[PDB]
This record gives sequence, C-alpha cells and structure tokens, in this order.
Amino acid sequence: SKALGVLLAGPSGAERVGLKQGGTVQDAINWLTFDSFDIVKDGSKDVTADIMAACVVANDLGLDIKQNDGTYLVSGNPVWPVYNSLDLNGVTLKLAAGFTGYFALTQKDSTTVYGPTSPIVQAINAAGGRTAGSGVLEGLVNSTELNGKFLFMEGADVLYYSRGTAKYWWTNTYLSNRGKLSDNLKYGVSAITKITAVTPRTKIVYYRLPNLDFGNGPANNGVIRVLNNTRFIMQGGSISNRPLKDVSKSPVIISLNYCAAFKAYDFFDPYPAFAVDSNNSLVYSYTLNFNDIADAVFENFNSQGYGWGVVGGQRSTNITYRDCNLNRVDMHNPYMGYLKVLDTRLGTWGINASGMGDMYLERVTVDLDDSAHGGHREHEGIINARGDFGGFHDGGLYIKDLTIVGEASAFEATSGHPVALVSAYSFNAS
Amino acid sequence: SKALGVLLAGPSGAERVGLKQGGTVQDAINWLTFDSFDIVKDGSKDVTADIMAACVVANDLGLDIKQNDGTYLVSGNPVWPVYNSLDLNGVTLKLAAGFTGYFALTQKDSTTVYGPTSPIVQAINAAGGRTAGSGVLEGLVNSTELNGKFLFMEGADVLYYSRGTAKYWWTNTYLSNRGKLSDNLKYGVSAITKITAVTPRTKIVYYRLPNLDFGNGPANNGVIRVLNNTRFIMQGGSISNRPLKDVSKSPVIISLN
Repeated sequence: SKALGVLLAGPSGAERVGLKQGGTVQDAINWLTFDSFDIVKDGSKDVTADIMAACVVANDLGLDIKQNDGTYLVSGNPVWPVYNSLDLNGVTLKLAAGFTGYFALTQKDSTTVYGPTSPIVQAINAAGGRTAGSGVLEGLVNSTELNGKFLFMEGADVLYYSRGTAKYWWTNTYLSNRGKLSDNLKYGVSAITKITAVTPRTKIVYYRLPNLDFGNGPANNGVIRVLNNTRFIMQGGSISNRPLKDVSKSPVIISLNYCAAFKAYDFFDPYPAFAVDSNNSLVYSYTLNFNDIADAVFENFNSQGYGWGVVGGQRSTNITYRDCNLNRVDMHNPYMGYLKVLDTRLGTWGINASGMGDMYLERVTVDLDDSAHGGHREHEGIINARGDFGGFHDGGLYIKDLTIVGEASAFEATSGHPVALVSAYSFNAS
Repeated sequence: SKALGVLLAGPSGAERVGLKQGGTVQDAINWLTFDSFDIVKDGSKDVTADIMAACVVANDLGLDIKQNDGTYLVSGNPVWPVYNSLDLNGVTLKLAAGFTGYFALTQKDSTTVYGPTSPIVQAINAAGGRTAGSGVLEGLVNSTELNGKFLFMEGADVLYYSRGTAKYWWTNTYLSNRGKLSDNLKYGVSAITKITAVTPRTKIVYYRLPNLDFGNGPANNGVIRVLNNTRFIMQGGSISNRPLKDVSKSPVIISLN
C-alpha cells in the first residue's frame, strides 16, 4: 500500500534523498517559509488567519521564517507572535483600512516581575545603598537571584509633575553580580515598589523587516512591536504609498518596550506623516516610539521632511544615534546616562529632551525650514527641554562642530523674532 | 509512460518531496547558482557566453545568484546585467589579455529623465526658490510627481573653467514632498535644463564581490559597474597577481554612476 511518491510527498520525504557531501536533504533545510503553507501572495485574498497559523507552528518547532517575495492583504486586529528570527526582506504587506494588529517580536519567557511584598524587594528596602551616586545595592550582595539581568525599577518618591500628574522614582540599569549596578543611581529613594528583570539571550536573532504599504491609510498604534527582547539586530523596512494627509489619525510604525542591548539599521521612510485634526492643526505621529530601553544604537535611519517629530522616547538609558537622517530627536520622560547624536542631520524641530544625564553632539547639521507649518513651534529653541515636564535638565550639554542652515521664517512671522539656540522653560507652573 | 524517475528529474521535482516541518523542498530553495547551468569552473574553457545566459534567467524570474567556488575564464566585452542580489564570495575570475567586459548592477527601471521642454522643468523655472540658500522649490509645492526621489539636476550658468572647457551649474539633493529639499542650494541659477530622478528601493540588496586575477594584465575601464542604484551594500572583493608594471595602460576596477 505504501508506494514511492506517496511516501516522498509526505513529511518523511526529504530524509530519503542523499547529498554528495554527506547526510540528507532534510539535514540541510531547517527553516520555514510562507510558501510552505500555500499562502496566497498576490494580494487578492485576506490571509490574516493563514499567517497566524504559520507563526504558531514555527514557534512550537523553534524555527526561523524566511520569505523573500509576495504581497499579502491583511485586516482586523491579529497578534502574530515570533520567538525566533524573522526574514521578510522583499515582502510587501498590504494593510486594510481598519487594520489594527501587529507583529509581536518577543523573547519567549524572559521577564519576571517582583511586587512590593516579594522577599527580594523587602531585602533591598531593609538595607542601605539607596543614596545618590550609589552603584551597589547592599541587599543583594549575598544573593544570586537577580544576577546577570537588566533591571527596570520604580520607587515611591515624587520627582516632578506632568499635566498635573505626579511621577515617581525610577531607574534602568544592569546587574552583574553581588549587587553591583552598571549605572549608578542619580537620586536617592526611600523604598522600591516594583522590579522588572529581563534575561539576555544565549543567541543573536535577526529581524529583516518587510515593506509596509499604507495606501488605504491605517492608523494603528504600532505595526512592529518588540516586547521583552534582548540581543537582536533589526535591518531594513520601509513605507510605501503614504498619504499626504492623515486627518484625525495618529499612525505609529515601530514600537519598543522593555528592550536592551540591541542595534537598529537602515530603515527608510520617504517622508514622514502629516496628521491634522478638524481645525487643520498638526497632531502627533511617530515613526519610532520606545519606552524603557537601555543600551540602544540607531544607525542610518531615514525619516526627513515636514510633519510632526518622528521619534518619541521615554525613560531610557544610554541611547546613541549615528549617521541618521531624522527631523527630530525627542524624549518625553527624562533619560539617564548619556545621549549621543553623532554625524546626524536634523530637521526643524531639533532636539527636545529633558534628562538626568549628559548630552553629546558631534558633527550635526540642522535645517530650520518650516514653511509647511504656519506657526506651531512648541519649543522656541533648537535644543530644548520639555515644557510639559517643567523644563529641567539636570546635566550638561556638550556640542562640537554644529552647522546651521535655513532661517525658519514662518515662525518669525508669527512671533516677531527668530528661534533661540538653547531654551528651557515651563508652559504652566501649576 | 511518465515514470517516477523521469518525473523527478524534470522541472517537476522538489515539489514532489515533502519536508518534516511542512511544505516541500521547492518552497525552501529560491535561488540560482552557476552550477545550475553546468558551467566549466576549472579555467580550461571560456565561459563568457554561459555566464550571460545564467544572468538572463535570474533577471526574468527575479531570483538571486549565489556561487561560492570555482575559477572561470572570460574574454571579450560582455555586459552581464544583474537586477537583484549577487553573492560571489569565493569565486575567482580569470581575465584574458583583451577582456573589456563588466558586471552591470542596476535597479530595473528606477530612473526618469526630464528635458528642458518637459512640463515639470518649466514649472520650476516659472517660480521662485532658485536663490542661494533656498531649501524649497516653490514651483513644486502643489505637485507630487517627484515626491520621495533623489534628484540630479543641471543648470545653465557657467561656474568655472577646466582645461579651457566651461562647466555649468549642478546640484544633487533629495526631495521629500511639496518641494522641500534635504540639502540647500549653495548658488542661485537662472534656469534648470535637465533633471534625473532615481526612486529608492523597497528592499535591500547585497553584493559580495569575487576575486579578480590580473595575471594577463587587462586594462578595461571598470570591471564592476553600478548604475542607477539605491539601497545596496557592497562587501568583499580583491585583486590577485597584479603585474608590477602597466606600460601604456590605465586599468580601473570599480566604477559607480
């Protein structure tokens, strides 16, 4: 009953063919493709569920996904999880008008959360080392539970006010062993309230992003999302057929959350989004948006033109921008450690970042043309602190070889004076 | 009739062999090699025409070429076109004495040229924004034709003289939308006479260059040529057995345009 051809077509078919160098064909091939599941790739059919099935099988088997051609139509709000490498260089995703899903790139089970009643937090709160400039937590000297992990901690002391809401103590750092922290605490804290620990990978994973088609104008809050991930390298990615106007929408492309020790590469956006409201006034929209990251490098990013700032950061540590082409480098919640902008071309927005660290600039060019915007200059200088956080920057600013081009004439017409070099103030002291 | 052995060896094939993780072998392999066309790779035969045929097949199917060993002897002046990634790390090319060909790495219809009589050019020449330090071409504010492209434009005003020949106004920049330029003009121009626009890829291609053997000493004007290309990464490449003297010759290795 079992005849050749029927056996070859089945799962145990590649192990029956031998190679000249040794082994079998099955031994050589160890990855999965979209074509392995017969997914329609001409854009004529919704394949949201088919891609969902493919990712589930790959995660169970722990294999990589490789696909270098085809165009796929997706709709709804799916959540595709990926636990390993993903290569989609050459693939175009055609998003529907109501699409609100996202790829979920995460490092399986790498995160542990400790509450205020955990023994770890109580041991820390009962010992010293919680002063300014401290680099050792004395409660973890004789413990190994948190060894070799990235820590995202929160405290109980109020630091500043934003929009009338109190913000509390926090710190992002790395612990090697016996309580030693890579980055020293800048301010003291009375008690710790929560700890998030992320374990680094034992392997490097590669993400090759596809091309996203925005013809129907989706407005999701992030199409590519990285959560609880370490030791990854992101390359490629682009946007196509972006609409000129985005009335009453706030599109976000890439979002990061609880990531450490990674580097990004040549993402290309032909021009940023231009989102307005019913009164034809600019609203927020980000190409990149991250929260709670540490030890990150961004290289050869391309998003330059009119519109809102394309970068939004919050509560990060040791961020570096090298050889980028962006219209703004921004940080809402203050950073800690250092913030480096090297060999980068900047747009009319400049740099808006409150911080508890040092800012470094080297060989940076700023273009001040803002003709498309009528007025609408939120901060009156080129290098600014956040006016919605009080306008503070508890650190120094060091600039080398800065070049200024343009005039920003549209702002001068409304206000009567040109922009300032450095500005630091608050919109409302209450 | 239609035996299994004959069926397996044809274009039908790996599609009939299944993988343990799912799908077929055909679904996993999506590239081409020089061994796929039985090209002699010991330097004992000229294979200039054989390499040309392989590049034609890959361009039609939109596949990548990958070869990691062998030495090939080439001669003449062929123009091998490549529209996708090319991986020749570990391959040696033996160039004949009179070899004058090159590899052509292109982008497959990414360039548009506008002359002085085109409507786009006349729109720019009728408006302002052509002054020194200008970063916006006011004649393209309401146009979307050149959005998201690299522009290589030329002018009509003489800037300087070299060897008795006048050189004219020029600038290279990028246009995002509604006339905004990434790099400002350093000098004003009375009129613009030609614009070349290049569209960036929606993908990243990789080029891994081979090793070139210059034992016979060819003097062609560029063995690796890149024309009208964007978003690529070039890696590797080397020269071996270069002669110590090159009397009455001027060799060029890599050229970009």
